[PDB]
Amino acid sequence: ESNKKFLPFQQFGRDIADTTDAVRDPQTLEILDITPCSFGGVSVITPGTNTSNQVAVLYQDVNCTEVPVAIHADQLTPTWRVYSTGSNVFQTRAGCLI
Amino acid sequence: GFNFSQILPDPSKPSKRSFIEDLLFNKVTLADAGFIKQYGDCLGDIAARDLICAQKFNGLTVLPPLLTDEMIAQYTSALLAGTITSGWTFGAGAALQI
Ligand SMILES: *[C@@H]1O[C@H](CO)[C@@H](O[C@@H]2O[C@H](CO)[C@@H](O)[C@H](O)[C@H]2NC(C)=O)[C@H](O)[C@H]1NC(C)=O
Ligand SMILES: *[C@@H]1O[C@H](CO)[C@@H](O)[C@H](O)[C@H]1NC(C)=O
Ligand SMILES: *[C@@H]1O[C@H](CO)[C@@H](O)[C@H](O)[C@H]1NC(C)=O
Repeated sequence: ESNKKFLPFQQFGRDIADTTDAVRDPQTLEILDITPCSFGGVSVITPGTNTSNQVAVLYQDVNCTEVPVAIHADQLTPTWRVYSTGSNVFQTRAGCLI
Repeated sequence: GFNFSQILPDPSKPSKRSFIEDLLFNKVTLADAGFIKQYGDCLGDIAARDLICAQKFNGLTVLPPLLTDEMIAQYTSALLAGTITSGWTFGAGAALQI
């Protein structure tokens, strides 16, 4: 929900990249705000395949109160189901580390 | 009789910054911020019409540095506390006092 005061002739609202970030609902004349659902980058920490095949995974600039429903946890293999939620979870300023 | 108090660190702050260093920090204002963990922000709020949210919503991120601002201050304190008590000798071997 928004605080935007639409004039009666306007339907949508745009921003600096020309994408709609506010709309008027066509049944109850109220103004909603649009925001994309969360994304980011994924990088893998490895000690080299010579030493081991055990890796760690860093999710950039998020919290891990929001990770396991973002990544396809139950939709994918069990092998991505250890690196989505486990007992080794640390929160850093570069995102949180699993 | 030499007084290095304004360039050596003081313990009262929560950092190792001297009196000239935080004078230097409060003069470089930013055209855009870096990371304030603005990813819980920009979702669902109405004050999302700054620069950084519109950048971040199009794939454009900012990665954090490896050394923080509290490690660089420890480096420049260790460089400055060796010049005073050793002179030119600590950068050629072992610190010999004089
Ligand atoms: C080195 O210079 C500083 C700054 O002039 C001196 O710090 C002052 O110390 C007196 C104590 O008599 C205080 O009343 C002032 O408020 C201090 N000034 C500041 C800016 O904090 C310091 O005393 C000098 N060092 C020596 C050994 O005299
Ligand atoms: C039909 O549209 C009007 C427009 O104001 C709205 O008030 C009303 O609730 C709508 N009725 C429905 C969706 O059954
Ligand atoms: C995300 O993590 C940071 C650091 O732990 C915390 O300050 C912030 O409140 C978290 N966001 C939540 C809990 O929505």
